[PDB]
Amino acid sequence: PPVRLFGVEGTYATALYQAAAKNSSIDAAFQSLQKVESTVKKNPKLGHLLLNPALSLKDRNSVIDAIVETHKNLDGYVVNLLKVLSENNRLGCFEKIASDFGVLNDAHNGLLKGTVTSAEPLDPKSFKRIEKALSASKLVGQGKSLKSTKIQKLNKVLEDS
Amino acid sequence: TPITGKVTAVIGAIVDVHFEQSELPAILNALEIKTPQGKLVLEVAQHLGENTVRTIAMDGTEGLVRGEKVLDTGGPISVPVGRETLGRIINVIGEPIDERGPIKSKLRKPIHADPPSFAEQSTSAEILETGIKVVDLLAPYARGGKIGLFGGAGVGKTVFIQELINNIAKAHGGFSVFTGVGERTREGNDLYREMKETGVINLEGESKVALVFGQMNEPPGARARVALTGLTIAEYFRDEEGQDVLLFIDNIFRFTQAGSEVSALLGRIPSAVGYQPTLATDMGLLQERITTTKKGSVTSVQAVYVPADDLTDPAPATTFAHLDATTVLSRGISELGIYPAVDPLDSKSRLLDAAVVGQEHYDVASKVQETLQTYKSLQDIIAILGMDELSEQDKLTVERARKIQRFLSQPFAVAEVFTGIPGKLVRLKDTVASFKAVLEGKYDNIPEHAFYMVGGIEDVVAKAEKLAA
Amino acid sequence: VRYEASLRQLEQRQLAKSVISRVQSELGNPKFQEKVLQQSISEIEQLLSK
Amino acid sequence: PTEVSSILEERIKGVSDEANTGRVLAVGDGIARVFGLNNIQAEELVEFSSGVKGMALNLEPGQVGIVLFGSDRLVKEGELVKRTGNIVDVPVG
Amino acid sequence: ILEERIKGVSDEANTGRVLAVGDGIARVFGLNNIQAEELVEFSSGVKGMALNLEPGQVGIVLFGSDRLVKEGELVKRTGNIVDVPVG
Ligand SMILES: Nc1ncnc2c1ncn2[C@@H]1O[C@H](COP(=O)(O)OP(=O)(O)NP(=O)(O)O)[C@@H](O)[C@H]1O
Repeated sequence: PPVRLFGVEGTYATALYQAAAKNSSIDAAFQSLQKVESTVKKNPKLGHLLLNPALSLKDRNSVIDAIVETHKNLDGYVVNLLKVLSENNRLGCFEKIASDFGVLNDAHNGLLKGTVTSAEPLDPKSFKRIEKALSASKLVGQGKSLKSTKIQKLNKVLEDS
Repeated sequence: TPITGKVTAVIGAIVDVHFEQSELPAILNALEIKTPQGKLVLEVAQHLGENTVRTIAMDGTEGLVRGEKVLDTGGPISVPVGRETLGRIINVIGEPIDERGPIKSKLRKPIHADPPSFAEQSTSAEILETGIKVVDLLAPYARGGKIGLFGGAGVGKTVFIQELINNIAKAHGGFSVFTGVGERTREGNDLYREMKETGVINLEGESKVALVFGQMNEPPGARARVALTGLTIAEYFRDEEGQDVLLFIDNIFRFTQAGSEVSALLGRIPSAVGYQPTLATDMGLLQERITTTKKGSVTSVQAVYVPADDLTDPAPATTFAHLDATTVLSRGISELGIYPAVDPLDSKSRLLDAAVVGQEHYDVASKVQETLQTYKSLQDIIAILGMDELSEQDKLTVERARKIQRFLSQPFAVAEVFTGIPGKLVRLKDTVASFKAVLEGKYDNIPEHAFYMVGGIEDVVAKAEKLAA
Repeated sequence: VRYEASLRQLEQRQLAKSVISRVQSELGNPKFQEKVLQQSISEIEQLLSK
Repeated sequence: PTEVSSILEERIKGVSDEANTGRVLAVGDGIARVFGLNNIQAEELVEFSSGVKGMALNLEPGQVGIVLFGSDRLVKEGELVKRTGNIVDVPVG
Repeated sequence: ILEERIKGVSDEANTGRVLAVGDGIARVFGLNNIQAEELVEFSSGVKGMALNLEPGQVGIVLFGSDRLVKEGELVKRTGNIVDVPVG
């Protein structure tokens, strides 16, 4: 897909997207990737045991296989993601692989970017011109607390003259 | 409310701080970490990306622990300015270190501020008599100008500066700002004794000077900065209170040396001789601030150190172009026991011009230099063949140059504990006449020794009569 | 001429500072006319480019 | 001549009427790394939101490398950066 | 909470472990409460010193032969900054 996403560190999630895009296997991969991060960050248990430069090749593979058999959504192609990072010493940056998977689904089936204040709506219609015009009018009236760009430009012009 | 970061990394004088949300402290801002001691200051050097900044500590980083809470103070380092700081000894972080309570000024100013603009520039060609023969005669200093003393270790930049403070600073009236950068604390302790005794500093009275000290024991951040503190103080006295300020820095080298000390840890590819790649512009920002402007005169003497006695080292090479009079100390010349150990041939000033010093002083100068330059050209033949192989005209020039050379030496009052002879101050009109007479050979019949380490031409005829007995 | 030019320049600088202070104070006095004009300007600009 | 301050205020009245890019990644030592500015020329001029101008010299794959014409205290991470659309140039004559 | 006891790889490590050692330095993992310039003792009683502290690892300078250290070794804090008997 034309998304770039770096080229060395960002290629971890893009590599498995090619095999997961067959027979409708992209939907189940979103909810399974979130369970790996959540049970390691806010668990204090398997984080300190895996981030160290000890263990072994066989010990890292057995720990991933035992966790995945009792957790939600890990019986398809999810087991293969953890194995690749165990042997190549890449288990320390698990948040980077899960973050770069979600950006693929939201770029080819939705909008992104921003506008002003907080976030925009991020519609999944078609073209960006017909989406942004119909969403700007509906989000300006509803909410919009406004808590300056025009004032700053006027002041600068008068001090330079 | 308060903006607090977390210590992510410590490497030497560098600390990396992570900030929770959006609003990252600006570059150059002060940060504070509370110690059991008092507090540690930090200066935001750069944004590393991802809500992390990298700072330079203004003090030691011993005992810092990863994860530590760091308070943003929302401004550059501040220093007390104005009349309140006169006769107070100050920090790099603009604090009282003279065990004498708060410096109760009205304003605190950032140490970082842009150099005076081009429209704001202001020139003039007024001599500043020093009483020093070599200078007076050869490379005249200028009132409100930028003077610099170059020399390697132990040639005498410090003692020379103390002779200038001696003469000018007493009969000056206006305000002085002395700044000890990377020198001996002994020296700074001595200078604080020295002032209370001449009465420049009067603890119970008024005071004409101010003291700022980031000495050679300090970490490189402290020393990379303490001069900017001095400067800010002077800049107030110049621009706000429209004053004639005498501004002595010693040693300004120690600012650029500190810059390199931290530079690699700041992640920079080094440059020639292993200097920070920014060495020129980091000096331009600082040097371009020490200046006379349309709002106030500043005369400044700076002590320049010269690494490894190499003048072409990239620190002093780059300095020169910032000065108005440059006066160099040769090691060799001091090993001749000639003091001040100036280089009569390497010292320069914009003020040695007939339009300023006048045709005679102009010409007594040139002719003195030709004489010395000739002696220099022959140094080789005399080294191998000696004197007997020189012609007649050559032979004379040498005996004359060797006299001029010894005559350029002068006893200094401050250096008395090294000569023994009570120091002398010759005047400008005095010096020129004296040398002119010698260059008209009106003294040829006097033993070379008479010219050594005495005042004006009268002292020569004295010592020669003394010895001819 | 230098004194006349300096006076004119000081007066213009003083007037500009007083105008800047008034403009900032008016925006902080909840202006209903500024909020309504900001929404109408955005809609007009997007329709001329599409 | 007859209220010279009134002539400067009337001529600088209506100017801002048609002004509706990259974000800064890191900034230090006259340099700013910048994510975005996709249409930018090698050696093109850019204004930072803060005012200070700069020049693009390293158009790398992920990011752009900018030398600044100013000080940098005024540039912060995330601050919006803007295309000029011009290569550095001078008045002549 | 269910993945804590299901691992079984001794999840009770409080100290640090050598990640790599060479050329008179040793990069230790952990030691989170360590402070800069504090002393450290290694499995074979060889004293090091905490040079730089990065996210992830602590650079430690060995006061001795490298031979006396191994990648993997357990490293203890002293709580003392480098210090001597005096008096
Ligand atoms: N004018 C002088 N008369 C007599 N002795 C001098 C003179 N200048 C320097 N010396 C001698 O040289 C020594 C070094 O002089 P000093 O003023 O400390 O030079 P310095 O070059 O500033 N040294 P440093 O600051 O350590 O790099 C002193 O102890 C003096 O004895």
